[PDB]
Amino acid sequence: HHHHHGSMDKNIIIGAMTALITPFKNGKVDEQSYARLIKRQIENGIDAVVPVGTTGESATLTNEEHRTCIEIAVETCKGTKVKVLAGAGSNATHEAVGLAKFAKEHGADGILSVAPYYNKPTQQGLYEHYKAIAQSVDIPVLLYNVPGRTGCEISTDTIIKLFRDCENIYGVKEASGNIDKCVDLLAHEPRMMLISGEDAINYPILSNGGKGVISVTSNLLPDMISALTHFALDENYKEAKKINDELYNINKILFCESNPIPIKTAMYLAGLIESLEFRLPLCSPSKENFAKIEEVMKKYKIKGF
Amino acid sequence: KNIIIGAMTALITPFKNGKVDEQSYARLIKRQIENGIDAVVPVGTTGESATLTNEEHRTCIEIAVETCKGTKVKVLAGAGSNATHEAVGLAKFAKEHGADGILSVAPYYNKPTQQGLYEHYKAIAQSVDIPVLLYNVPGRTGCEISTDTIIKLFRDCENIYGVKEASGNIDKCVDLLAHEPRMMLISGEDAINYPILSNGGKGVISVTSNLLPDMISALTHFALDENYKEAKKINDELYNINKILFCESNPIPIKTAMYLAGLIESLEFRLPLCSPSKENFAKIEEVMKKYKIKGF
Amino acid sequence: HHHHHGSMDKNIIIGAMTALITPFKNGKVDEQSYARLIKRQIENGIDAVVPVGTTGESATLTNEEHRTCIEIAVETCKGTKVKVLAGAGSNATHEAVGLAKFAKEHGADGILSVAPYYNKPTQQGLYEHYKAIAQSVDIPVLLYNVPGRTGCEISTDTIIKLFRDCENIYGVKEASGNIDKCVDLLAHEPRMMLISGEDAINYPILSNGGKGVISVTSNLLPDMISALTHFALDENYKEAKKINDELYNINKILFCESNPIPIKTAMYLAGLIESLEFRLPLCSPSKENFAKIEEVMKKYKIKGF
Amino acid sequence: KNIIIGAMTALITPFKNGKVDEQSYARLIKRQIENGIDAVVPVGTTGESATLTNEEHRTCIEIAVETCKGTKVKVLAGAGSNATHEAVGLAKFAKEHGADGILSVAPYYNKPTQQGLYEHYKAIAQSVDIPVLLYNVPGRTGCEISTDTIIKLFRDCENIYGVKEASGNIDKCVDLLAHEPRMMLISGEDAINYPILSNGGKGVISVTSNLLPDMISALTHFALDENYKEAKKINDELYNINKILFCESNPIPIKTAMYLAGLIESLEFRLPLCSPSKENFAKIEEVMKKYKIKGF
Ligand SMILES: NCCCC[C@@](N)(CC[C@](N)(CCCCN)C(=O)O)C(=O)O
Ligand SMILES: NCCCC[C@@](N)(CC[C@](N)(CCCCN)C(=O)O)C(=O)O
Repeated sequence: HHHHHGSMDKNIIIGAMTALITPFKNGKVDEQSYARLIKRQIENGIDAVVPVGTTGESATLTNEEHRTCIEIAVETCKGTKVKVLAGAGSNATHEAVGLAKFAKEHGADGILSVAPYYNKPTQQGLYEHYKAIAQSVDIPVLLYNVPGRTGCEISTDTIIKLFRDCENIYGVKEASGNIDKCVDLLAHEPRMMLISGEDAINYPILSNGGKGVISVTSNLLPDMISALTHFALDENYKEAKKINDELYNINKILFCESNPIPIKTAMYLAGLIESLEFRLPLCSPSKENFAKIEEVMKKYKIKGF
Repeated sequence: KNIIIGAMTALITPFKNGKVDEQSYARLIKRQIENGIDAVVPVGTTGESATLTNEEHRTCIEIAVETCKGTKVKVLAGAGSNATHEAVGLAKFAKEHGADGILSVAPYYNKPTQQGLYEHYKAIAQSVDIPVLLYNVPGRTGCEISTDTIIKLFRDCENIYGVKEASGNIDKCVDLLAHEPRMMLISGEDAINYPILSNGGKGVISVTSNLLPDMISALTHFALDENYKEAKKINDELYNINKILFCESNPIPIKTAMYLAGLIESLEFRLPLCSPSKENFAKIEEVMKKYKIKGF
Repeated sequence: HHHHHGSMDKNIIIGAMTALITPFKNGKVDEQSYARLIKRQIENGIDAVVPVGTTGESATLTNEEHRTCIEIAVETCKGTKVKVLAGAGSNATHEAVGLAKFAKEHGADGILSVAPYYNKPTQQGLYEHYKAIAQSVDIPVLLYNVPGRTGCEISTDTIIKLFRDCENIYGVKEASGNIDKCVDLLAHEPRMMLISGEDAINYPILSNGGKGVISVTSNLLPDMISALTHFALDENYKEAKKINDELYNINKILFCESNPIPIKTAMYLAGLIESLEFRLPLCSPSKENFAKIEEVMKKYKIKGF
Repeated sequence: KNIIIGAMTALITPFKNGKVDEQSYARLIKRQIENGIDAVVPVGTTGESATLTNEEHRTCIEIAVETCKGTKVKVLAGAGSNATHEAVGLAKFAKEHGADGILSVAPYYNKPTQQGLYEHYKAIAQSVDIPVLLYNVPGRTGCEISTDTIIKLFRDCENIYGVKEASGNIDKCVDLLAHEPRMMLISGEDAINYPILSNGGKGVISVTSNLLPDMISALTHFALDENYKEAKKINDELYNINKILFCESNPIPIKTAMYLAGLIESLEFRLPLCSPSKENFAKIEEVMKKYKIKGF
């Protein structure tokens, strides 16, 4: 137990990553359309898939359904280059550690663990929470900071102190709308993998040292997000910003309403899923926003299966 | 409509070596009964509902039911969740085991729309035949239940009868009670207990009640008897402890206060909750020296 | 110079008070409609008038026009019970002290001085700013806290420490949407006059010890606001809340857009002023909000001249 | 369109016994010229425009004009106001006295609507024939200039050519430059200087430039020559001073820094601005020990 973990060997999960929607069909999860949807991601240059995130409706899934979609994501990318960074966060520490051990023993390449929501833990509670998770598994741990949906914020000091104190934790996914914090993170701890959780600012984050994205827009346009990320990591910022500017219109209309309501609306209107099913308290969008998503979608080339 | 109002307590959940100490829970509730409390709210956010298991959540509702059997005190069990099928299961859980009503927090983390909140609460209301009190706490859920959403649920379902506002928005409480005066507005913010009940509010769901149940009971009962002079004097006299109980995220400071008053054995939280800094630990006991803490 | 000023003799300006709109006619100020508009306030039970506030467009008036409307407000209430609490705040201390000395030497009964805007002074700068103003005049000083429009907040400690340290400062006008701060102020310093700057919460503030309001809705319905305030100060809270609940609909539609754009729209549609003139960067409201204000207005009885 | 871009400095206004010390102002600007600065912005928010008189505002624009005559450095005079007739008078003020352009802050205190901002800036643009750069700082004005409002002003008036964003909203800077790529996006936030110019920004209006003009000039010129590796290294190396210069409201910390570097005689502000606490006074000098401060 030491504080000098930053430059030791860390396994990382970077590149273009996708927060997978969870398709539903007559109350259950469409396990077969789930497999089809990920194969589409594999064939479009995607580097990793994130099952059961916020886009996958982690709140409304049961413990037994959460398990099925981690196993399916692992098995469709077996034999391929694509990695599985499974969502295993929870607002209870015993729940987040219990999910982390499942993902490790079932083939996941890493885990995404969101900051505890609703109960608003303190900075010492956050250290304690993630330290228990990191010492529970031997696979990489990527923090997820989304203060607008959890009520909590992982301090830059906590993120940097966990990076140095834990040997699995190697970075964070920032959904903060705070580019200042992204300069703060990479100017004081440049050995960390800063990941974008906001599609509109995918490129500005990657131009300051970011090493990957966990996209929601990826669900609809995996090829374009794949090109944007790989252009930036190849230090080809002119072409990476060219893609980023052309994606802004769809990057924001996919959040006209709370994620993942608009993105599943796009996939229904693009024929990529049969039915427009959400699980309450999520519901189909307003009739005005339904028309707004379909209008902006006509300006992009949607790849099929 | 059947309603549950008055001075109510968001019960802390005492722990002893990692497990729920069921015997101190009953003891702590008996202290609430004997100090003028009108109802108890088991396993809310103050009760650490997030870190409890599904099987521990049930036992603490059953313990509350049996400790108030034969008394005037009602049991308003916490049954909220960010998944509607989970909240409907817990609402049906409380009904079959003797609870008089349920408190249901707005879904957290997933940020439902106004239409999602409507269908979320309607599904809960269609699961039970006992009153349902909404709970709006935007600072911890990321979403807010519109005044119109609250009013439209109040009129469409016969169990939904009010809301427990923890918003710091006195403007919203005039909006609610000027357009729907039959509604029971309950305070979820101890510092503004009097101003809310001062505009037509009919009860509180207190965190301070845990430590000073007699004073919070007096504040509420004075206001509903329209003795606002005496109800406001207690509110002004409680402001110092009402704010130091949130120096850190609830329920970290109040569980510290009850440990320093000998009312619980151990200062255990369940992660990601933890004991406070010793600087805030010293501040809470200093504020406690100015108040009269009722014992057992 | 001492810290024990709280219980010494303080002159106060309380009751129902009105932030007067400044009518314009072909670029100039309508000095004659200004006099007419205040006489309407006098004849409807109003206790005091606030010339050249935020509702009077203090930002766009010149120094010479600011002067004229303080003199006119003083002279139309000469011989009457109505008091003049002139607006004399500014983001520069030499400007706020210069205006305070004018109001004193020209017949004002007190001054309203807003917290400095734009330059965001610190709490020590705020003490310093108001202490210089208070020691410049011998007439009462009422602070004005509106953090949503200045970028600054007067700490409860600063307001209480200025109340005790200054012999003219006797209270504050809170436009904060923070009822917690109104419990904070009156629970630690009950000898202060807490004034409401938010019409929707006029009664809840008066029920916790508030002693008056500085209303914008007063411009249209002075009689109803006059009844609400005097009912509360006579401890008749049932009838004061009865008025407050019936005023909520107009209390909020008068802020569909930034004050004082909606309130002058109401007075144009009620025939109380000839022309709908603002001074840039203020402008007439959107055509949709113009219809919204007129629709809600039909449910109230508008007293004429 | 004529544009004013590059590394720019929001000039502090030094005072000496209550009056503007006009001789140190010229001296401080000469230091800016000789350290690679492209333009100077007199009497902004960093220059204490609020507490200056109308006659002092003019002299500090004229001093800036004469100190950069014969040099490559341009003068982008501050001419914003919350009243449009005042801002048009100041815009016409700068034009008749040799300024190359004007910086115009969004109206403060009175919170104009999006239509009000449009007519506010159009009136300023129709008063002068030199470029006009908008200034959006929502944390100090209470209002925000919509991306569409900025784009609609850019296309309708031939002097308006960009905006200086002090918003901490990198999302808005993608919105602006993806829908209007001919626009000159200028940074008004020193900490995010590189990420903004990294997305197509073409200059900065710095507060840190006052103390370290050579480093800020190098950061900007590296980025526009597309050497983002070297431009980002300077940005990461400046973060510590970029944040301690806002421990208190600007320009209180930076005026403290220049006093501790001997570059100004007296640490005078004009009320309601005042010297910082000695705790923050000690913190600013500690951060200064890690940077190389260019002298005269
Ligand atoms: N995907 C696996 C199921 C978890 C779903 C859950 N609703 C559970 C959150 C929970 N901690 C459940 C514990 C219930 C005990 N009261 C909660 O806060 O309700 C969430 O994480 O949001
Ligand atoms: N009602 C009397 C005229 C004041 C109008 C003024 N725009 C002036 C604010 C001011 N301090 C004026 C000083 C101008 C010197 N640069 C400002 O910030 O512009 C305001 O107070 O908002």
